[PDB]
Amino acid sequence: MKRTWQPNRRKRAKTHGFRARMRTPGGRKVLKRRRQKGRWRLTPAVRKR
Amino acid sequence: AVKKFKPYTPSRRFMTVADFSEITKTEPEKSLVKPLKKTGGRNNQGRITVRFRGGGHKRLYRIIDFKRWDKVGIPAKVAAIEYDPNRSARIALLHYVDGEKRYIIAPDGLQVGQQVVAGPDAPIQVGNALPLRFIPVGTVVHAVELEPKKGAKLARAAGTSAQIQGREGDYVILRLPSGELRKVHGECYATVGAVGNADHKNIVLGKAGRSRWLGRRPHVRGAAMNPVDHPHGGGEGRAPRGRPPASPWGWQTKGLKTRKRRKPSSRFIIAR
Amino acid sequence: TAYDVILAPVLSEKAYAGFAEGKYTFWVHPKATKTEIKNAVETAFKVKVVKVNTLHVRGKKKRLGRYLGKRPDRKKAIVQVAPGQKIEALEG
Amino acid sequence: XGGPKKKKK
RNA sequence: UGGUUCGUGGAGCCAUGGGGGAAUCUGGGCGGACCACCGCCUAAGGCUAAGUACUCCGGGUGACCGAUAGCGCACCAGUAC
RNA sequence: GAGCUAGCCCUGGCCAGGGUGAAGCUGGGGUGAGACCCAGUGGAGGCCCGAACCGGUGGGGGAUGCAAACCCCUCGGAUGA
RNA sequence: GAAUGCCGGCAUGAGUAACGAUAAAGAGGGUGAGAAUCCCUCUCGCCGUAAGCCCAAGGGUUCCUACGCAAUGGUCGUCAGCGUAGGGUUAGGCGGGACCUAAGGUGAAGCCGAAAGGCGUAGCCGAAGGGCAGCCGGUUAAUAUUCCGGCCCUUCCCGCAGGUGCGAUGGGGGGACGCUCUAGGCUAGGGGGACCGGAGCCAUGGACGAGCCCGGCCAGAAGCGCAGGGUGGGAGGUAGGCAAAUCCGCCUCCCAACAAGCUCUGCGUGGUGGGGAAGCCCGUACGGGUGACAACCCCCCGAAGCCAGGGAGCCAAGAAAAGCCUCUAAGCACAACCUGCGGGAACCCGUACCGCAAACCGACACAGGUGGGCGGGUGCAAGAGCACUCAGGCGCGCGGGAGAACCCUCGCCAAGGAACUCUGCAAGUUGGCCCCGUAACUUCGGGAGAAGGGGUGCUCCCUGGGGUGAUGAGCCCCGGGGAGCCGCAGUGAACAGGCUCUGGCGACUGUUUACCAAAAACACAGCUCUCUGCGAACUCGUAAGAGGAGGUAUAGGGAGCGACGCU
Ligand SMILES: [Mg+2]
Ligand SMILES: [Mg+2]
Ligand SMILES: [Mg+2]
Ligand SMILES: [Mg+2]
Ligand SMILES: [Mg+2]
Ligand SMILES: [Mg+2]
Ligand SMILES: [Mg+2]
Ligand SMILES: [Mg+2]
Ligand SMILES: [Mg+2]
Ligand SMILES: [Mg+2]
Ligand SMILES: [Mg+2]
Ligand SMILES: [Mg+2]
Ligand SMILES: [Mg+2]
Ligand SMILES: [Mg+2]
Ligand SMILES: [Mg+2]
Ligand SMILES: [Mg+2]
Ligand SMILES: [Mg+2]
Ligand SMILES: [Mg+2]
Ligand SMILES: [Mg+2]
Ligand SMILES: [Mg+2]
Ligand SMILES: [Mg+2]
Ligand SMILES: [Mg+2]
Ligand SMILES: [Mg+2]
Ligand SMILES: [Mg+2]
Ligand SMILES: [Mg+2]
Ligand SMILES: [Mg+2]
Ligand SMILES: [Mg+2]
Ligand SMILES: [Mg+2]
Ligand SMILES: [Mg+2]
Ligand SMILES: [Mg+2]
Ligand SMILES: [Mg+2]
Ligand SMILES: [Mg+2]
Ligand SMILES: [Mg+2]
Ligand SMILES: [Mg+2]
Ligand SMILES: [Mg+2]
Ligand SMILES: [Mg+2]
Ligand SMILES: [Mg+2]
Ligand SMILES: [Mg+2]
Ligand SMILES: [Mg+2]
Ligand SMILES: [Mg+2]
Ligand SMILES: [Mg+2]
Ligand SMILES: [Mg+2]
Ligand SMILES: [Mg+2]
Ligand SMILES: [Mg+2]
Ligand SMILES: [Mg+2]
Ligand SMILES: [Mg+2]
Ligand SMILES: [Mg+2]
Ligand SMILES: [Mg+2]
Ligand SMILES: [Mg+2]
Ligand SMILES: [Mg+2]
Ligand SMILES: [Mg+2]
Ligand SMILES: [Mg+2]
Ligand SMILES: [Mg+2]
Ligand SMILES: [Mg+2]
Ligand SMILES: [Mg+2]
Ligand SMILES: [Mg+2]
Ligand SMILES: [Mg+2]
Ligand SMILES: [Mg+2]
Ligand SMILES: [Mg+2]
Ligand SMILES: [Mg+2]
Ligand SMILES: [Mg+2]
Ligand SMILES: [Mg+2]
Ligand SMILES: [Mg+2]
Ligand SMILES: [Mg+2]
Ligand SMILES: [Mg+2]
Ligand SMILES: [Mg+2]
Ligand SMILES: [Mg+2]
Ligand SMILES: [Mg+2]
Ligand SMILES: [Mg+2]
Ligand SMILES: [Mg+2]
Ligand SMILES: [Mg+2]
Ligand SMILES: [Mg+2]
Ligand SMILES: [Mg+2]
Ligand SMILES: [Mg+2]
Ligand SMILES: [Mg+2]
Ligand SMILES: [Mg+2]
Ligand SMILES: [Mg+2]
Ligand SMILES: [Mg+2]
Ligand SMILES: [Mg+2]
Ligand SMILES: [Mg+2]
Ligand SMILES: [Mg+2]
Ligand SMILES: [Mg+2]
Ligand SMILES: [Mg+2]
Ligand SMILES: [Mg+2]
Repeated sequence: MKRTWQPNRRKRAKTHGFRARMRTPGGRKVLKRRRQKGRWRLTPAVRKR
Repeated sequence: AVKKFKPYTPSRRFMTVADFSEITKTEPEKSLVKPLKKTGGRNNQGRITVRFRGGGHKRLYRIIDFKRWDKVGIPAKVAAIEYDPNRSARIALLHYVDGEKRYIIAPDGLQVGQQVVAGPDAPIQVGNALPLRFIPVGTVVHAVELEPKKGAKLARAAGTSAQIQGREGDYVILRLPSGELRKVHGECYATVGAVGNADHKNIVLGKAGRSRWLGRRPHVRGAAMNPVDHPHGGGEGRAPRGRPPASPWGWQTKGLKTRKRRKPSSRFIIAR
Repeated sequence: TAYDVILAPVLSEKAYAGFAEGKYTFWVHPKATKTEIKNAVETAFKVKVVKVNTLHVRGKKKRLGRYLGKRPDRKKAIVQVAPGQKIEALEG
Repeated sequence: XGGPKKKKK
């Protein structure tokens, strides 16, 4: 059947990107938490040009 | 007149379509004056706030003239009468000698080629606009302003009118389509005649689809729902209500008057 | 800084085949435009540059057990020389 | 799995 | 209405949203309703070290652990997944 | 978190081939003028058969499966909500 | 020593079930330490509106090649999509950006909110929509509308030559639009050919024959030629298009009413360029040579594609903005703009490979899911259906034997035909087309494919219409009539309704419990009640605000009933 993962580079970027997270206090805290944690990747890596 | 069909299909046996014979050879509209992009959307910034809206034909807005006092004294020739997707009435395309082209909402009896004009001057004829005062008591009228210089707001639906009843210092009394008795300021413009396309009420949609074409989504009964959804939801195999009939939001829907009492508008109203 | 643009030449059975024609092809700085790439190979070889073609070459994911990484991203430019000229330093 | 089936039979 | 031990209690004091609305030393607040007496203070402007809290970081010590323990990680771990 | 799913918005795409034959046109007939009737034309429709396509009726298989909803036969719609 | 305890390790069932579609394999020869499994040849089977090609998304080295087999491969493995190394992705014209605007997002002004923040005309952002200049071949092991060859365009900038009041983010025009059906002429694609060109081939009884087999194009500026799309030309008056206009708009007189004329496309032709089979000979893991001086012509069918902004009809009444044309304002008219010709300048990112799948979404080399374009030939009425088959691609990554029960999937059956059973569940009968022929009832449409029947192949003769051709030969479509032939059987295979009568419920097409319920539930047109005079009622939000609605009682919100008839 159709599963739940339907990859889209634009969606992933607009949805979970560094700039989206930065836009709101909710998201800014996510970066803070991930930084303090020592996460190698703050936001998902969306590729291609 | 109303177009009628033979039952060559079920739902074609009741279906019924407007007569478009008053639609003069001018079916597609007029750029310049209108159209605008019209912005379909069944809801506010976010959430739906009027249920069951959506779908249905794309539209172009015809930006019509609801304040006729710009062109006081300037007459215009009625050039055409065309279909307007965004109202029950039809619209008149008129050419002002000025050059300017406006649409007026098209009254019953309006003929193409006719002369029409607005102002204190203005022969009392079908199509003309006047401040309410100079209009003879008892004449039927439409596109009436509520307060002066604020635009036509009463009687624009197809086949509607108001009748002038009498006067009272600065106000003339109106009898509105609903039957209400209203004091409306003398200085309010209103155009003589009834609205026309009066056979609009006689049309039978005929099937579900037609409803959808006009963007009317299926309306579901409270009875059909559940207690979470509606006061009428549940219980077992059908149910008669079990309380005084209500809206989904709990207010009673048979009888409960809802106009606020202390409206300052009150001292200008005399009926139902 | 013009000997900063051009890094090294590309050595391969394909780069050479551009020596019959006037297409000398070098690795370049990833951030360098066709237009500064011309102005560079001109002054460094005193040659009339007529066509610049550039392409990105993506780095290779190589692994050395447990430790997996990626090589540096490079860029190629293959540059066309006006009729008759040659870049002697590549003619090997 | 996570069910979600209701106890039928 | 909040604060104080104070949950309307005899409920003061200290803050305040609403209404009314003074006075300049013979002026004003308080000492638990209120009044008298006797006393303590001088509101509606602001700044002020130190003593106190903490431990990302550096150092010392341990009737603290010794690789299923001790931090999640003694090992390229907030990694692989 | 609406990359699954529900709805709506904006903008594009898709629907083989067959049937049936409304209005309306044209001619003829009829009448004081009509209504209406015959052809011929016409090509209407949440119209019909039926692929793609969207489904999931009934039965069988499958049940540590090919598969955490599949497969075979059969079946609903398929110019419209 | 226990907590269906926690982590780890190893047992049991067990050499048991399984090894992922029943599309299918056999052999010879290689290579190798080692071959059912790798390479090659021959034979066989399968897909072919694909199981074949080309994109988009997504994936990110999987591409090519060299050397390799510990693991990954459900077996093997000399192979690989795996390991090590190296090589590979070339653009002014394709796509995206130095262009535009949609929903929506953001957001100066401004409004609101304990804070965080929420709204918000202008503007900006925002795309398979608008705008925009490359076609055909040739090369690599791997890239090509990118490199190369030919032919053809686009912008800027600087020049000369000449034309004109030039000239704005501003005005106007245009761009610019629905659904259904469609006409004319073309192209793509396809069939045929006694004509043109070809290596060859007479087999096994017969055939040296207008014999068999293979192939008979593509691109192409200017100029033509043929289709067709756009569009009236004047002169006056002017108060409107938010300044100004000669422009547009509105009046009034002339000439046109025609596509005559201007332009704009499409298609043919075109200077020239390129391609160019079967077969045979070679060595590949494949490509090459020859066939060639290859020929490269005539008919026929013909689009859903092009001319395109074509035409007709209908109601539900069908984006914007910029490029483009034009008008003027500030300015400036030694500027500037336009035409022509020259030289010069033309960036950034993408390009490999998979792409109905072993490379994407499903923990897997997973029988599932996945958007667009091409999708040949024959026959069956047609068709993207169905059977076989071009090109192309595969035999699905365990095999070999055996011929028990039992299961799955399928074929057939004496006599009876539902006696089976909760139920004819299942399976069968029926089945396509053409033509007779059709009842109750009916809202006059329907019920109707009612039911029930007959015809269906092949041969010969006669003959009626078209279509393309000139009024004809041919080639292509529909027909009619008459004799006759064979078989058990003529939609001889494949695809293709069982029917009728009578009740209940729901009017009907529809919708619904993704993953046990598709229904008599929901919806539905329609009927009624009620609310609401517009800063409407109602709804969301603390508010601002927004929906309702740029609607106005024939309107909008709520409730019930649910076509229609009688009530
Ligand atoms: Mg416009
Ligand atoms: Mg909201
Ligand atoms: Mg938002
Ligand atoms: Mg309902
Ligand atoms: Mg329910
Ligand atoms: Mg409730
Ligand atoms: Mg009951
Ligand atoms: Mg109830
Ligand atoms: Mg590039
Ligand atoms: Mg308290
Ligand atoms: Mg006090
Ligand atoms: Mg005190
Ligand atoms: Mg005391
Ligand atoms: Mg004190
Ligand atoms: Mg110890
Ligand atoms: Mg140890
Ligand atoms: Mg540890
Ligand atoms: Mg640990
Ligand atoms: Mg007729
Ligand atoms: Mg039809
Ligand atoms: Mg239908
Ligand atoms: Mg069907
Ligand atoms: Mg469903
Ligand atoms: Mg014990
Ligand atoms: Mg257990
Ligand atoms: Mg264990
Ligand atoms: Mg056993
Ligand atoms: Mg056994
Ligand atoms: Mg077994
Ligand atoms: Mg297998
Ligand atoms: Mg070997
Ligand atoms: Mg086959
Ligand atoms: Mg790799
Ligand atoms: Mg490979
Ligand atoms: Mg193995
Ligand atoms: Mg496997
Ligand atoms: Mg090898
Ligand atoms: Mg490899
Ligand atoms: Mg382009
Ligand atoms: Mg730049
Ligand atoms: Mg923009
Ligand atoms: Mg906008
Ligand atoms: Mg905002
Ligand atoms: Mg942009
Ligand atoms: Mg575009
Ligand atoms: Mg000018
Ligand atoms: Mg404009
Ligand atoms: Mg012989
Ligand atoms: Mg040509
Ligand atoms: Mg003006
Ligand atoms: Mg050849
Ligand atoms: Mg048209
Ligand atoms: Mg703009
Ligand atoms: Mg302009
Ligand atoms: Mg490429
Ligand atoms: Mg490619
Ligand atoms: Mg390739
Ligand atoms: Mg596809
Ligand atoms: Mg496999
Ligand atoms: Mg698969
Ligand atoms: Mg599909
Ligand atoms: Mg075809
Ligand atoms: Mg057929
Ligand atoms: Mg098929
Ligand atoms: Mg029997
Ligand atoms: Mg028998
Ligand atoms: Mg019998
Ligand atoms: Mg029985
Ligand atoms: Mg029995
Ligand atoms: Mg029964
Ligand atoms: Mg059955
Ligand atoms: Mg029955
Ligand atoms: Mg029945
Ligand atoms: Mg029903
Ligand atoms: Mg149904
Ligand atoms: Mg279910
Ligand atoms: Mg079911
Ligand atoms: Mg059903
Ligand atoms: Mg509003
Ligand atoms: Mg509105
Ligand atoms: Mg209502
Ligand atoms: Mg009901
Ligand atoms: Mg009911
Ligand atoms: Mg009922």
